[PDB]
Formats: sequence, C-alpha cells, structure tokens
Amino acid sequence: GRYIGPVCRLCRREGVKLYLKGERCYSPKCAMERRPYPPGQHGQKRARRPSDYAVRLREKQKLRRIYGISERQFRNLFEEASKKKGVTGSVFLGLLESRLDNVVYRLGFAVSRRQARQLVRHGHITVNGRRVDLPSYRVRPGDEIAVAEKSRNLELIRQNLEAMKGRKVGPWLSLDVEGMKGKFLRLPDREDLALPVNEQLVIEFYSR
Amino acid sequence: MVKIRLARFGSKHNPHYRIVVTDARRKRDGKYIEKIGYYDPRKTTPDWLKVDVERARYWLSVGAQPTDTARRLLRQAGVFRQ
Amino acid sequence: RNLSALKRHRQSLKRRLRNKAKKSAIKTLSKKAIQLAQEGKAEEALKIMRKAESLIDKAAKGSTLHKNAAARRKSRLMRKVRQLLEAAGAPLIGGG
Amino acid sequence: LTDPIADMLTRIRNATRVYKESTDVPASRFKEEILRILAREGFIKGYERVDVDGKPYLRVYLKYGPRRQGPDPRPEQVIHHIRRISKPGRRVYVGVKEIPRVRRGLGIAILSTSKGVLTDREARKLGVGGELICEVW
Amino acid sequence: PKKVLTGVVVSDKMQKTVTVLVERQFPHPLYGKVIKRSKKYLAHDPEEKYKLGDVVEIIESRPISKRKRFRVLRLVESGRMDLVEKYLIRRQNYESLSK
Amino acid sequence: PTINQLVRKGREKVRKKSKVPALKGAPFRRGVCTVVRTVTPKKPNSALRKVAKVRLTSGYEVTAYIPGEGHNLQEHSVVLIRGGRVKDLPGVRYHIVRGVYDAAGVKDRKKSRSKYGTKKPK
RNA sequence: AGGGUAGGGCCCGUGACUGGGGCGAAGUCGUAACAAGGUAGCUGUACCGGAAGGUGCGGCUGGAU
RNA sequence: CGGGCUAAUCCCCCAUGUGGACCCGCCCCUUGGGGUGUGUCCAAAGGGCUUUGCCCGCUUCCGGAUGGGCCCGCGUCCCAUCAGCUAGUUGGUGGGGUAAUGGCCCACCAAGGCGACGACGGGUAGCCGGUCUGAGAGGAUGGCCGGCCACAGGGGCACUGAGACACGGGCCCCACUCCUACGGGAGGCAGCAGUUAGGAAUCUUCCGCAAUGGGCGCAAGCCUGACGGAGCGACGCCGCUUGGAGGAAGAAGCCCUUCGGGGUGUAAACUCCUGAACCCGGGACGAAACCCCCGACGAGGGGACUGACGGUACCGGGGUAAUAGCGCCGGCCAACUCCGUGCCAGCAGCCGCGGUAAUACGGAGGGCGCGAGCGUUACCCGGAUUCACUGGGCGUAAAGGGCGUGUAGGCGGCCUGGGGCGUCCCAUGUGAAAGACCACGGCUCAACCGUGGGGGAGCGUGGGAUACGCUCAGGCUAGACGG
Ligand code: SF4
Ligand SMILES: [Mg+2]
Ligand SMILES: [Mg+2]
Ligand SMILES: [Mg+2]
Ligand SMILES: [Mg+2]
Ligand SMILES: [Mg+2]
Ligand SMILES: [Mg+2]
Ligand SMILES: [Mg+2]
Ligand SMILES: [Mg+2]
Ligand SMILES: [Mg+2]
Ligand SMILES: [Mg+2]
Ligand SMILES: [Mg+2]
Ligand SMILES: [Mg+2]
Ligand SMILES: [Mg+2]
Ligand SMILES: [Mg+2]
Ligand SMILES: [Mg+2]
Ligand SMILES: [Mg+2]
Ligand SMILES: [Mg+2]
Ligand SMILES: [Mg+2]
Ligand SMILES: [Mg+2]
Ligand SMILES: [Mg+2]
Ligand SMILES: [Mg+2]
Ligand SMILES: [Mg+2]
Ligand SMILES: [Mg+2]
Ligand SMILES: [Mg+2]
Ligand SMILES: [Mg+2]
Ligand SMILES: [Mg+2]
Ligand SMILES: [Mg+2]
Ligand SMILES: [Mg+2]
Ligand SMILES: [Mg+2]
Ligand SMILES: [Mg+2]
Ligand SMILES: [Mg+2]
Ligand SMILES: [Mg+2]
Ligand SMILES: [Mg+2]
Ligand SMILES: [Mg+2]
Ligand SMILES: [Mg+2]
Ligand SMILES: [Mg+2]
Ligand SMILES: [Mg+2]
Ligand SMILES: [Mg+2]
Ligand SMILES: [Mg+2]
Ligand SMILES: [Mg+2]
Ligand SMILES: [Mg+2]
Ligand SMILES: [Mg+2]
Ligand SMILES: [Mg+2]
Ligand SMILES: [Mg+2]
Ligand SMILES: [Mg+2]
Ligand SMILES: [Mg+2]
Ligand SMILES: [Mg+2]
Ligand SMILES: [Mg+2]
Ligand SMILES: [Mg+2]
Ligand SMILES: [Mg+2]
Ligand SMILES: [Mg+2]
Ligand SMILES: [Mg+2]
Ligand SMILES: [Mg+2]
Ligand SMILES: [Mg+2]
Ligand SMILES: [Mg+2]
Ligand SMILES: [Mg+2]
Ligand SMILES: [Mg+2]
Ligand SMILES: [Mg+2]
Ligand SMILES: [Mg+2]
Ligand SMILES: [Mg+2]
Ligand SMILES: [Mg+2]
Ligand SMILES: [Mg+2]
Ligand SMILES: [Mg+2]
Ligand SMILES: [Mg+2]
Ligand SMILES: [Mg+2]
Ligand SMILES: [Mg+2]
Ligand SMILES: [Mg+2]
Ligand SMILES: [Mg+2]
Ligand SMILES: [Mg+2]
Ligand SMILES: [Mg+2]
Ligand SMILES: [Mg+2]
Ligand SMILES: [Mg+2]
Ligand SMILES: [Mg+2]
Ligand SMILES: [Mg+2]
Ligand SMILES: [Mg+2]
Ligand SMILES: [Mg+2]
Ligand SMILES: [Mg+2]
Ligand SMILES: [Mg+2]
Ligand SMILES: [Mg+2]
Ligand SMILES: [Mg+2]
Ligand SMILES: [Mg+2]
Ligand SMILES: [Mg+2]
Ligand SMILES: [Mg+2]
Repeated sequence: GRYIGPVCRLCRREGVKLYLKGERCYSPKCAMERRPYPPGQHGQKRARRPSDYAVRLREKQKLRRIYGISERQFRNLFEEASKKKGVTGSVFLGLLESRLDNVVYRLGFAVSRRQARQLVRHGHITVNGRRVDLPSYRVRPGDEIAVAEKSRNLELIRQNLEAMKGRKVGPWLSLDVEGMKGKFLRLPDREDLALPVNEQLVIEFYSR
Repeated sequence: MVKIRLARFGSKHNPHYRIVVTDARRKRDGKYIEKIGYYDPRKTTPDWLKVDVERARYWLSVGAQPTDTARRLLRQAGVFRQ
Repeated sequence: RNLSALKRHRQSLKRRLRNKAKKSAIKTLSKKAIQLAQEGKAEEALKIMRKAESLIDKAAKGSTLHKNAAARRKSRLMRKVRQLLEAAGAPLIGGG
Repeated sequence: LTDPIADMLTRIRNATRVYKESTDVPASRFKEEILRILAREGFIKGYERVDVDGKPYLRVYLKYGPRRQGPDPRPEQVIHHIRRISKPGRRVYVGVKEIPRVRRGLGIAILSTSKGVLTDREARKLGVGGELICEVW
Repeated sequence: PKKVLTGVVVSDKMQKTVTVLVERQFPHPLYGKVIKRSKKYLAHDPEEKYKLGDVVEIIESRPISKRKRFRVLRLVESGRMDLVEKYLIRRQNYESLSK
Repeated sequence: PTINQLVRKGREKVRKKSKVPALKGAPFRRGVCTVVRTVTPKKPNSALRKVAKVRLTSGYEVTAYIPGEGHNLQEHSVVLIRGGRVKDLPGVRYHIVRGVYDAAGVKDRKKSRSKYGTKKPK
C-alpha cells in the first residue's frame, strides 16, 4: 500500500518541514527543528552538488511523499493532467488535492492525511450523505462531505473539530462546523497553496 | 429470417443490451445491420430504455420479428400503438 | 453412437434414387427426339420433345431440378429440334 | 537548364549574400507573377522588365537591412532564407488543410493555384492549395 | 459503374481480341514523386476492327473468357505507333537481360 | 540519392541478428551439463571461472557460465539457462539459473538472492 | 487420391581427410611496416622464398631531405 | 439377407391455369432488361379446435427484405546468388455444365499469353478493424473482441439439399490405434473439461437454461459445454490493508569514532483512539415477457410461475494491532562507511572493478526506489538523425563506376490556344459496430462497461477554376546541332 513507515526521515532528507503527523510537527520536538540534516550515517557530512536529475527527483518525492501516494497513483494523475487540457501543472495539482483523504484533512478533520485516510478508509466519513471508505475518491465541486453520523459520537473528531471552529479554511472550502459537514467548493490554483514545491521540476522529471 | 433482439454488452454482471436488427444466423453479439435502441435492464438510469419506434416499425413492416422480451421492450416503446 | 442423422442419411438414397432416374429419363427422351430431328420424322420428333418438357418441368416441381436449369434443358432442347428440322422440315405438330 | 524557378530563387539568394543593388534573370510571366508577390510582401524592392543584348530579363531590385556596428557591420538580410520546395524531381502538392505556415507566421510559401499565385495566407483566405513553389524569409 | 480505360493496342495477333495497354500515373506513398505504372488488358474486338496503334477506351465487361473482361468501348485516335515502339523496344531490350 | 533511386531501390530496412540463437526465440531452455569445469578469461583479468557446457532440447550445446560461489553441478545435472554473455569469456554467451532443477543457489548468500536462487533465512 | 518403375532440380543435416580463418598466450624464428624504420612506402600483376616478405615491369605520392 | 401386409403433410398420373417456363415473330430497351401473341409444360395437403368459420400449414407468380456466388480497378513480405515462364498454355467457333460469366470442363482452328512496372522458383505468413511504440512521417504487429477466408487425422469424391461437396453425414484409399468369442468389427476433441507427450510455461474431467441468443413447436415445453456464472493461476490493469495520534535531547542491541561522539530513531516499548478479518440478523437488482382472464388470439388493460451465480455482494449490530518483501548504492543513475579478502573466491548491460586501505566481490550497519509486488531473460518500437519522405551522406574518416557510346527510364528554356490526366475547391454515398479522442452517467472510486457528441485520409458519382506538371496544335530563338 502507501508508505506507512518512519516519516520524519522524509522531512529530514528533504531539508523541509512536512507536517506529516499533526501537532509535533509544530512542537520544538521536531527533527528538522532538532536535526534538520539528512537521516542515516552521513547526514552531518557536507552535501555535494546534486544532479539536475537528482533535483527533479526531489520536488517529486517531496510532493509525492507529502500525500503518501504510490508512485503509480502519481503517474496516472499526471498522465491524467498531462493528457488533460491547459496547464498540466495546475490541473494535476487540483487533481491531487481533489482526493478525499486530503480534503478531509484539508477540512481539518484530522492532523494528518494519514489520519484522513484511516478515517476515510474506515468510512467514518460521508459525501452527499453517501459513505465512502475510498481514500482515492476524486471529489469534484458540489460535493457535500459529512462525518459519519454513526461516528459523530467520537471524541477524536471533536478534539480536531474543536480546534477548528473558526480556523481559516481554504478559499475552495467551507466548514459548517458542529454539523461536522464541510463542503468542497471549486478546484484551486497554484497560488491557492504555496507548497514547498516547484511543480514544473516534476514536469521536467517525467519528461525523461 | 432477420429478427430483432438484444445484444448483451457491458461486462460480467453488467447487462447493457443493444436492441438491434440482424440475422438470427449471426452470433448473439456479432455483426448487425442497424442499431435501433438500447436498454439498461437493471434500471441504473432514469432512461434505461429507448426505441426508434419509427424505424422499429420500419423493419417489422418489412417482416422482421423480435424476441419475446424485445417485443416487450418494443411494447413499452408503444410501437404497437394502433 | 447413434443420431437422427441415420434417419436423415437414409432418406437421401431414396430421394437420391428418385432424382437420378428422372434426369436419366429426361436426357433419354430429350436426345431421343433429337436423333429424329436429324431424320425427322417431324411429327414423331415433336411428340417426344413435348414429353421431355413435362418430365423436365415436373422435375423442377421437386428437388430434382431448378427452374432456370429445366428452362435451359428446355430451351436448349427446343432450339436443337427446329434447327435440325430446318434442313428439311417441316413440323407436323406443335410446337410452336 | 532544369528548373528556372529555383534558378530564379537561386540567383536572388546568390546576390543577397553579396549585397547587390540589383540582379538579372531570364523572363517568364510565371517568374514575374512570383516576383509580384515578393515585393507586395516586401522581400524585394520590385522588378522592371529590362532587356539584355536582345534578350528579355527581370533585373530585380534588392532590399537589405541596415548597417551595423560590431565587427561584422554587414546589413542583415531581408530574405534570411529562400529555398525551393516542389521540384521536377519531386512535385509537391498540398490541400488547403495541409498548407504550412512558414516560421510560425514570419515567412511565407508561394503557391501556384487555379486562382493565381498566392501566399500561405492568401490561399487559406481563398480556401485553396496547389504546387508549393517555395518557402522564404 | 463500368470502369473506362484509355489504353493503346499492342497486339492484334489473337483473333477477335486485342491487347489494350493502359497506362496510369500517381504519387509515391512515401516519396511524393509522380510515378508511371502501366498494365495490359485484353479487349474484345468482335468485328476485328481495332488495329495496331489505335488508342482506345476500354470498359469493364462481363467475362468473355479467362483473363478477358473488358470490351472496347470506343475508338479515340489512330496512327499512334510511336507508343508501340516505346512498348516493343522494351520487350526487345529484354533479350539482353539474361545469362 | 535521387528521389527516383529511392523509388527504384528504396532503402534497406536492415534487420537484427539475435544474440541467443540456441534459444529458438524462447526465454528459457532446459539443458543437461556435459563439461563441468573452469575457464580462464582473456586479459586483463585472471582467474578460473565456473563454466557449464550444456546440451539442449533445442539440440544445440553451449557453454553456460555458473554464477556465484559454490554450486552442485556435474554431468547429467538437469539445468536451466538464460540469455547473457560474459564479455571476458569468449565461447560463453548464456547464463545458468541457480535454485532451478539439479542446480541449487548460493550458500550463506544474503544479498541479491533472487539473482542467485537463495531463499530467506530468519 | 494414390501406389509402383525410372530419371532430373533444389535445400538441410553428416562424413575419413583437408584448407584457411577468429580468439586466447606468459612460448620459437627472425624484425617486413610506422623516423630517410635503417633498401622511401603503397599498389596491379608475375616469379621466387621456412615465414613476415624479396624482386622484375609499369603506375600513384598517401615520399622524407 | 429375404419372403408378405399397412398410413400419411411420402411418392405418381389426369383435370382446372390467376399465373410462370421455352421456342419463333414483333415494340421498347440495349449484353441474356420489360411487354406482347400462337403451339407445348407444370401446382397442391392435410391436421386441429368450441364446426357453413376460424387458426396452422400446402401450391404456384410478382415484390420486399437479409444472407450470398461470380467479375473488375488500386494496395498487400523477403531473396535477382531464382531471368526467363507457358500446350488448357492466350484467343476463337461449337457443345456440356451451373443459379449464373468463364479455359470451369471436351472437341476442332489459330499461335499466340506473362515478365526488370521483377514473370517463373524458393523462404515466410492467415488478411482488415485494430494493437503497441512514436513529437510525428514511420516502424513492429494481427491473441483476445468484430468481419471475411481456409481446414475438420493426411488426400480424393459425389449424393441430400433453398443452401455444403458438410468437424460431432455418407462412399473409398492411406497412415494409427483399439475391441474381439480370432470368423471379424470400430474410431477420428482444431467443440466444454480432461489425459499423454513435446515445452520456459498456460486452468476445472464445476452449476445451470434464471437471462440473452438459437432450432423445433400454436402453445405448453425440449435441446442446448452458445451463452450466464463458479473455481485455478500476481498472468496484466484498478482498488485496499499490514494501523492512527501522543510519544526522550533520545532504552538495549547493532554500525561508525578523532573515544568528547556519531547513526539507526519517532522507530519500539507503553497511553489513548479507530477497528481487516472472523460471529450473528437481514438479504436483493438482475425478472417481464411467452402463457392464462376481458377484449377480437390483435391495441390496451389486469393475473401468476420461475434466480445458476447464492444466502454472494450489499444493509445492521457487535468486534481482534492485524503480512513485508525485492532491486539497487564506481559513472551513466538517487543512495556511504566498517571488516573479510588480496588478479584468488567473485560482480559485469556498456566504459571497466580485484595484484594488503576495494564508495565496483561477500557480509553488516546505514541509505535509494518501488511496493504485493520486486527483479532477470527473451522479443517488439524508442532513443538510432544508425536505410535519413519529413530527415544523412561520398578529396584524406566506409562510399564516384577505369573511361566512353548508347536503349528503357527520370528530367526537361520563351510566348499564345484547345482538352482538363495529375492538382485544387464544394456538394454527396460508402468509410459497420467495438476501440482511440471530449463531455457526462452506474458499480461507495478506479480498472471495467454504458450514452451522446465531434473529424479524417482513401476511393465511387456530379459541378468548377486553370498558375505549375502533362497532352494536342501555332509561333520564337537565349540550350544543342550546322554553314
Ligand atoms: S513535521 Fe517534524 S515531527 Fe513531523 S514528520 Fe516532519 S520532521 Fe518529523
Ligand atoms: Mg496539457
Ligand atoms: Mg516522454
Ligand atoms: Mg439410355
Ligand atoms: Mg427445383
Ligand atoms: Mg519536401
Ligand atoms: Mg584484472
Ligand atoms: Mg533433453
Ligand atoms: Mg546429480
Ligand atoms: Mg541479454
Ligand atoms: Mg537484489
Ligand atoms: Mg503421381
Ligand atoms: Mg494404392
Ligand atoms: Mg621493406
Ligand atoms: Mg625495419
Ligand atoms: Mg624501410
Ligand atoms: Mg609488384
Ligand atoms: Mg613452396
Ligand atoms: Mg628474391
Ligand atoms: Mg619502379
Ligand atoms: Mg596513369
Ligand atoms: Mg596519385
Ligand atoms: Mg610520408
Ligand atoms: Mg394405402
Ligand atoms: Mg401436369
Ligand atoms: Mg450451388
Ligand atoms: Mg483449365
Ligand atoms: Mg496448330
Ligand atoms: Mg507493371
Ligand atoms: Mg526487387
Ligand atoms: Mg505478421
Ligand atoms: Mg501473438
Ligand atoms: Mg478473429
Ligand atoms: Mg484438410
Ligand atoms: Mg478431411
Ligand atoms: Mg487431430
Ligand atoms: Mg479423413
Ligand atoms: Mg465429413
Ligand atoms: Mg467448407
Ligand atoms: Mg470432432
Ligand atoms: Mg480439449
Ligand atoms: Mg515435460
Ligand atoms: Mg476458463
Ligand atoms: Mg435456455
Ligand atoms: Mg429462449
Ligand atoms: Mg394450445
Ligand atoms: Mg413430454
Ligand atoms: Mg443432448
Ligand atoms: Mg465463446
Ligand atoms: Mg507511532
Ligand atoms: Mg448471514
Ligand atoms: Mg432483481
Ligand atoms: Mg462493522
Ligand atoms: Mg503493534
Ligand atoms: Mg532495480
Ligand atoms: Mg553496485
Ligand atoms: Mg572509486
Ligand atoms: Mg532509474
Ligand atoms: Mg551519486
Ligand atoms: Mg551485485
Ligand atoms: Mg576504456
Ligand atoms: Mg579494503
Ligand atoms: Mg497493487
Ligand atoms: Mg533496439
Ligand atoms: Mg530520449
Ligand atoms: Mg526519428
Ligand atoms: Mg552522415
Ligand atoms: Mg578509404
Ligand atoms: Mg574517375
Ligand atoms: Mg531517350
Ligand atoms: Mg515546360
Ligand atoms: Mg498548355
Ligand atoms: Mg484535370
Ligand atoms: Mg467508428
Ligand atoms: Mg461517479
Ligand atoms: Mg462510445
Ligand atoms: Mg485526429
Ligand atoms: Mg471524406
Ligand atoms: Mg471528383
Ligand atoms: Mg491550357
Ligand atoms: Mg514527360
Ligand atoms: Mg512545338
Ligand atoms: Mg547561342
Ligand atoms: Mg556551333
């Protein structure tokens, strides 16, 4: 399946902060906050000139690892968007964010997509009323996403819920809080999320 | 004779018969002479049946005859409206 | 081991029997007058020729012959008679 | 001589490199009709029907770019490029849909047609095609 | 429709039939260039009228015999023997392409 | 050349010369060893490489180089081979496959085991 | 159909022996070419010679001075 | 085998001829098309119900409709180290024959037919839609599905027939095997599974006609290895899980150390939360028709039976932390150190690693990439712009023929006119559907499948324009030839 292994090693090797769990990634107990150098026996050694390839290799994994998606699942969409109209970048981006799990986390239902998926994969979520244990469902504009009424009685949801009431949600997002029923408004533009990514670099990558 | 009947398309457990005209000596799903309707039997759409009630009467005029259920499909198509 | 084909097969030979006979008789009579055509005998020739026509046609009634064929054997029959009877003549009966 | 057209074109391309105020060519209504295009688009200055020791010609009056500094002050060419297309060795024919657009729109291709010589654009406007004479820029 | 071909006669030696050589042009499927290809057809001449050098128009007719499927539709021109030369000269030249 | 010529003679779609004929367009052919021994390579190397000469259901008979260290190959040993030559060893074009037939993988081998037919310890 | 008699054509495999060729090398003989390579070299043929090769006739310079 | 008997929608004659067949004549047409007249020929079948009427059938003749046969044009692989082939061979007259042209068959007259536009021979291969690669032109390919063809152990043949020269029909011959009571008989999986053999390797001797479709029947119903499903196989694609959050300036073990330290490592442990599977309850869509009731067996409206997959998916309640394996780490090419070893044992796709300090073998620590996958081999396109139409090149890198003459062929200077072959434009028929491409819709997504939409090249028909190519005709003199 997805990754599911040691994760901090991601942020480190990348040299950037990926808030892959939730709270700690903000805490001063973080790795990059403590050890922002490569994992393994050779982290603190002077890095050397990465290759033009190696570079383009990064941005990918960085993004790819950000959502924890199989390489394949990350070819399709970018074969999707690339064969999709207009600027392949924005589309693929919107194609990625359009995943349930993500949006679920983007809707502050869980600190990590990792949680998002599980709650998603555990069907605790719903959409337009319908229940969806499908962490790969490409949610489209006009979709009503509702927590499982059967799981509205859970406390974790509310602890993440509570820490959301008036929290700032994406322009292409709402969050009728309490009702545990958000909503997915539109497809974003690059300027809608300033990810630590240079998407074109990933374009250059599969251009091989 | 040339008859009118349903050619099963779709996939396993996924019926989608094209109500079409061809020779019985054809295989079930082989070459037909003309398509003239389509039918979701399981009722997965608000429009799981259509007929070119006009053309459908064309062939029947020229003698073609349908399978029973195809005759039904053409029934509710009203094709037999006196 | 066994099938209705055995029933199917048998009938043929019987049917096989019945067709070959007619054709044989046809050509038997069809030509027979033709000889007379070479020496007509106009009256007697046209007497045969008519007979072959019936057998020929009457074969077309069943699997024995196809209409176009019988017509051919018919057509090609008549044609020959007169042409032969031309050199000499002349037809006593019909026809025609 | 095989193809006067390329020869015509060739004569041009041969002088433009040496920077001739003009140059000459044996005449023909077709060569002219061509040249007709080659000033209305602005690659040439125009032609006049001259005449050499008894024979007709077409002294073409050449247009070039401005003097320049650097070490190579020689004036850039108007006709950067001019090469034959359809030839006697390989006659080349196009339908209106398959009519190329020279250098993204900065050049043209002269086309012989039942409706007179045209440019890559004029044809598409008139909705026809023909024997691609040449492409030039 | 019945295909009409505008070919020349190369043989009258047969009786009640002629050899109409038909020539056609076309581009190359890869090299654009126009490329001449010919092909002899066997025309039916019931009245043994058509003669050597006669440019003619042949029409796809029902089979008269084997290989003979085009009758002569109508005459076009006469005296066209130059073409024959461009035919026989060929056949004659072959006599040196052996071993 | 002239377009005409290209029309007359066209261009020659040169084909490929397969590098594993003894296979007869197959990925794996069984054989039966015939000369289990060692073979020295050409320069600039020096050693005693582990070769296997095998007759095939394809009728042929070819040297097959035995990869790894330590094997169990002697005359009459059922075996399978694969495509792949050994640059330095002329006369060898194909490989053998350990852990297959009368051939067993490498002993106390832990890395890249797949390429050496050696299952997993604890 | 086919079976038989007889005689031709073509291709694959196999064969005492035989002719060269390729690769390996750490052997033997000499040292032909690469410098004026110690007789300028190459070339066609012809002859000769354990072998690279020599030589005769004519040719090219892709010959040094 | 034979002797003798019996019915019919079986077979035979006669009658009736709307009509149809043939001859000969004539109108039209124009290849044997339709109409017309005299002579000749020919149809048939009954059974059932509620019974002077219905339904099913039977006969002919026209037409429709679909499925075909034959014929033509252009296109369809490799070798010229195959350069000549041909006697049914090419044409004709006349007959046979078929549904029909034909040398498809026979007889006779003639001497003719094919070929460097590659005949003849050999090797290979089932073609197309499409499939994959590809920026494209192009290449490779033709399983699955759809169409057509050809074969039904290896060959030949005709009968039956609307239709075959017929896979589970028949006649014979050959090869093979088996049975046997030893006199003699039988068989043909390239139908669904299955066995044996060959091989690197390809599955169940499963369920059922419920659906769709097919034959037969008025219907009831029957047959149904087509079809619908189950199973096996990581064979390919899609989806999902092996957990989530919190969690020390950081346990042990393990690897490195300059002995201060560093790395594994938020990883674990443990706390909480969620809850794959596995337990129970419920439990389908697919299935509305034929048929039966009224009406009129019809339009239309009412009435039931039926589910192989299957108690499966799916719905509800409850509920366990619950598989990780593979390749790679000298450059290409992302990912580093330590020991062992010492041109030995070894990796290798290329350049090349090892001869006592190996980022290149082995192991380990750590790390890189994917992830129920991971790798290898084989083969196809790509990179290969390296057979170059797009889109290459021949002084010394591989490539100008030793030199001329000349056939075919390719190519061809200025001006006018006709034709309209290439060529261009418009209209139009075909270009099946599946697939590819855009939009959307159903399985909770996707893969898969459905719906609609949107084009072309190519060739068939009609019209048009005339610059260049070509053709026919008239002039000219700038190439050539000549005095
Ligand atoms: S945010 Fe911090 S704690 Fe979270 S994965 Fe990244 S480095 Fe680790
Ligand atoms: Mg795009
Ligand atoms: Mg690419
Ligand atoms: Mg007799
Ligand atoms: Mg008949
Ligand atoms: Mg070009
Ligand atoms: Mg070495
Ligand atoms: Mg063997
Ligand atoms: Mg053994
Ligand atoms: Mg290989
Ligand atoms: Mg490995
Ligand atoms: Mg014989
Ligand atoms: Mg015999
Ligand atoms: Mg010397
Ligand atoms: Mg020396
Ligand atoms: Mg010397
Ligand atoms: Mg010499
Ligand atoms: Mg000697
Ligand atoms: Mg000497
Ligand atoms: Mg000399
Ligand atoms: Mg000389
Ligand atoms: Mg010289
Ligand atoms: Mg020198
Ligand atoms: Mg009786
Ligand atoms: Mg009668
Ligand atoms: Mg027939
Ligand atoms: Mg014959
Ligand atoms: Mg003779
Ligand atoms: Mg030709
Ligand atoms: Mg050739
Ligand atoms: Mg193929
Ligand atoms: Mg295949
Ligand atoms: Mg097929
Ligand atoms: Mg056969
Ligand atoms: Mg057979
Ligand atoms: Mg068999
Ligand atoms: Mg047989
Ligand atoms: Mg049979
Ligand atoms: Mg057949
Ligand atoms: Mg069988
Ligand atoms: Mg079988
Ligand atoms: Mg075996
Ligand atoms: Mg199966
Ligand atoms: Mg059934
Ligand atoms: Mg049925
Ligand atoms: Mg009844
Ligand atoms: Mg019964
Ligand atoms: Mg049965
Ligand atoms: Mg099937
Ligand atoms: Mg954790
Ligand atoms: Mg239950
Ligand atoms: Mg249902
Ligand atoms: Mg549950
Ligand atoms: Mg645990
Ligand atoms: Mg790998
Ligand atoms: Mg390595
Ligand atoms: Mg190194
Ligand atoms: Mg890689
Ligand atoms: Mg590196
Ligand atoms: Mg290795
Ligand atoms: Mg090197
Ligand atoms: Mg070392
Ligand atoms: Mg998977
Ligand atoms: Mg390749
Ligand atoms: Mg590339
Ligand atoms: Mg290319
Ligand atoms: Mg080059
Ligand atoms: Mg050279
Ligand atoms: Mg020369
Ligand atoms: Mg000439
Ligand atoms: Mg001209
Ligand atoms: Mg003209
Ligand atoms: Mg024209
Ligand atoms: Mg289509
Ligand atoms: Mg959907
Ligand atoms: Mg579609
Ligand atoms: Mg397109
Ligand atoms: Mg079109
Ligand atoms: Mg046209
Ligand atoms: Mg004109
Ligand atoms: Mg010409
Ligand atoms: Mg003239
Ligand atoms: Mg002059
Ligand atoms: Mg002169």
